[PDB]
Amino acid sequence: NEGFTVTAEGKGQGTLSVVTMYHAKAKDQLTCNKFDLKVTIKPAPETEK
Repeated sequence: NEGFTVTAEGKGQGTLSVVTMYHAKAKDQLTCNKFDLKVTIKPAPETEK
């Protein structure tokens, strides 16, 4: 990403367009979007014992 100079000379007309594409830091985006997933592991008390 750097600046530059455009110099145009002569009869006529045209269109200039400049687009930058890059990696932008995430906007606190959670990869677990749309899902509230909860996992719990616990030893069994005495219900089996």
